[PDB]
Amino acid sequence: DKNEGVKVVRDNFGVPHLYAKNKKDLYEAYGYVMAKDRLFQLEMFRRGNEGTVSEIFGEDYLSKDEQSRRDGYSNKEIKKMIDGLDRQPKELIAKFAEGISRYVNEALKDPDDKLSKEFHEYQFLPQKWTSTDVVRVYMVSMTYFMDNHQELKNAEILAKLEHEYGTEVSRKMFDDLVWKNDPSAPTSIVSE
Amino acid sequence: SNAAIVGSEKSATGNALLFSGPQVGFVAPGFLYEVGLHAPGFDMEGSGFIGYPFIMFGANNHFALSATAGYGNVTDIFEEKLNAKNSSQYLYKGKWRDMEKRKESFTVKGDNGEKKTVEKIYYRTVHGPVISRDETNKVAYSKSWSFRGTEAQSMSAYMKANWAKNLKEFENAASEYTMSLNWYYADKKGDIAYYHVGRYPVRNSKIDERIPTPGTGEYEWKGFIPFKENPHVINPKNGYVVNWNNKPSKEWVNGEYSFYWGEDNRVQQYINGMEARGKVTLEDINEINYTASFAQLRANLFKQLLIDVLDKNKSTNGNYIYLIEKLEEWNNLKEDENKDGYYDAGIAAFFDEWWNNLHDKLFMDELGDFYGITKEITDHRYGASLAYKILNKESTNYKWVNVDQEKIIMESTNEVLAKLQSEKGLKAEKWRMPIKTMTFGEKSLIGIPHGYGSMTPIIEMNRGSENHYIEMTPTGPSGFNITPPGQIGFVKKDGTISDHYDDQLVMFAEWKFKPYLFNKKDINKAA
Ligand SMILES: [Ca+2]
Ligand SMILES: [Ca+2]
Repeated sequence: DKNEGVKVVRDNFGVPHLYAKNKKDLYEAYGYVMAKDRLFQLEMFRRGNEGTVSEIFGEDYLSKDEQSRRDGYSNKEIKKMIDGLDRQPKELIAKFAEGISRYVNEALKDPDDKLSKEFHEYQFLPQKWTSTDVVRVYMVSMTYFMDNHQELKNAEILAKLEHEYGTEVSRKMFDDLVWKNDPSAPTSIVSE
Repeated sequence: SNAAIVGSEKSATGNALLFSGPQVGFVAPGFLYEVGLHAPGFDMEGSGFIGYPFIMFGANNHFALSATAGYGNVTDIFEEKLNAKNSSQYLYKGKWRDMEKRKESFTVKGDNGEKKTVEKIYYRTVHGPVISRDETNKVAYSKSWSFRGTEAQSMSAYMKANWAKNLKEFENAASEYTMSLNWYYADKKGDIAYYHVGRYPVRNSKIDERIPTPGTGEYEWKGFIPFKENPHVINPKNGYVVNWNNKPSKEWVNGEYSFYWGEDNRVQQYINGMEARGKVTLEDINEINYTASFAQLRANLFKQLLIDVLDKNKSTNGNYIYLIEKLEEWNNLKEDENKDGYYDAGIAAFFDEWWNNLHDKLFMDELGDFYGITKEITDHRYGASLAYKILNKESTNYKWVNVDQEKIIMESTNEVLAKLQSEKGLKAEKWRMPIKTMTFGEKSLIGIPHGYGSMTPIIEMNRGSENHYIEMTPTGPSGFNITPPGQIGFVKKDGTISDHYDDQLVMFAEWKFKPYLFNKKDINKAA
């Protein structure tokens, strides 16, 4: 639970095919090859959930940084929730952050050749990565597909229709616009 | 996001199939990261969203898997009632309750390249963070995530899905995943399965799931639906499962997002392709992906409603004989197979404007002053369910049209054709529009700039940001895939992009694919 060693084969399209002797090493190299390929993108995706994009790109993204923090979690809250994981997932996520951090160090030692142009243009440096950062980069995207306030947009549509047509007619339109059922909608499940 | 899994009986080769197509946008660096993971007892090749230490689209030794994000109901808004004497208190179960106070500071690079710090304070209720207030009157709104605090557990559940060695272990992982996704599964032994994962709350039956829930404490959630009640199916008799953001099952309800799952849904493009064929192959799925990527979605259902009306008035308007002919001839998609600068079927241009003209003749009078907030419903990206039910003589709660359906269909035909005959030409060849192009930009769905993108124009396609075509043969996963724009997003300090920064775009545009690699023998021959 301390030795190491992983081979990395890059195909004609640059995809890394990793070959380890245990998962702890596999998931360390997993995070390394990805940082080597997408360091700035990973930096900025973490910054999205952390609410730190305005540090780099200005007040245009303040509203976004403000939303990801009022709905997000602190570091302690995330560390608490990572601590509630099973043994193996918790450790492989950590080794994943170590893999990313491995390349971050490698880039800071050879910035001209291993640090992407975005860091040079906007002159800032990538930060090291812990398991919290990996979870944040997961939250920045996956939560976008479940987070919304369409309920409040539905109440707005219903109100403007009520101030125009009255309660009787307004609810009829709304039940057609935002319906409750629609029994003829195509489905994915059909035949047991 | 689309997907498709096929059973052994519905598969030509006999082996199960799987097809991936997540629509997470087109950006450079791409939204996905391809990888090949190998270790004793673990061999998995595929791609996942940038950042995730697990594969979502691909296969391991035992099964292929894929996912599709959608518009499930795991987020409820609660309408808190505030205390007139104290804005920081809301009525909850017969008593005033103090909200939480969270202080946050943001550093900002202002207009002058020097840092700038702004202080903000956000409040949280029992239901979650407050997102809006209303001084008219004494009301505030909070957001309840059905998955709050469980994002980490869903990571492990997805990683556990990677490590699964059979369906039981894969289903156990889907049991633990707490957020709203659709999971897809195909075995080396011909079995396929579909799961609408996510922990879905048990809501009060006396409230309206389309609008915010009162937060007084008498309409709260009461646990989470057991996983066994989520939509799912193991080896369905029809032989396959397709999806493109639609109703999972007749029984499943959506609430705020009902207008995404209607009688006119774009998934019908994938159903049409599976039903028109017998036992299918990967290329058949690729063929359906092409159709889907260029389909004039309105033409799937409305063209027949149009051709009919024109046929019943074939004798009263000389132009209708021609329109009928060109409409029956056209294959309902806007493509550029001839590789010129224009789409191949000018009648699609007529049909485009016919719909636009038709849509307004239905809703302009009553919803015209609200198109900014309702047109995305009535002219929805995935279909026009309401409009179809009106023109199809189906009963509606409100009486939208005050005339006959054929009169409007002809009023739209005549006005559009009249405009096209005087401004362009008398025949369809002169109506063809120039193709619409797209580029892999710098800003993702999440809204942040993560790179420099690409200026390369490629034809617009209603296609997934990535595609996998996997056949689970008795020897292991097999097939082909494509992950544009490229694997490496690195850009040297002097501006030189990685040789693998855009080397997959042309193939993505020219519908060519690279081979899906799994065993070590093939991966060495690719290096
Ligand atoms: Ca809801
Ligand atoms: Ca053409």
